[PDB]
Amino acid sequence: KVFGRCELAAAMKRHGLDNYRGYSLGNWVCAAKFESNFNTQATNRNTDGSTDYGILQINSRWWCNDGRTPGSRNLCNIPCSALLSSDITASVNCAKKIVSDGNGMNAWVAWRNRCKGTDVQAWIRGCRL
Ligand SMILES: [Pt+2]
Ligand SMILES: [Pt+2]
Repeated sequence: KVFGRCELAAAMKRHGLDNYRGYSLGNWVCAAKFESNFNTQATNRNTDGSTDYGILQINSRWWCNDGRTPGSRNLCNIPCSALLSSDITASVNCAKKIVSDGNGMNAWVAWRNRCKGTDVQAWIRGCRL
């Protein structure tokens, strides 16, 4: 599923990402935009052999098992294909663990390089929330 901007802000808010560990909703929507273009089906291969899955591009190196990432962890204890559903629950619930692990949103390379330090509130402008 490809979400609209405000549609995803609302889903993220419902699942408790609004200011989760101090990251305003605009951060999360910005991260989604530049990670997946709001596409729950997005998958991308990393140079190390791991793959990033779903709307927040969660990596099989650490967070999920995709059957083909040797010597990796599965810290959200899920198959990586769970992160590709049209329901974002699994991605959100795993993102909560990732962002709580000491590195905050810096775990998302697109967030660091394209959202961090920017006027992220623009990402939720005009949405009924
Ligand atoms: Pt939902
Ligand atoms: Pt939830």
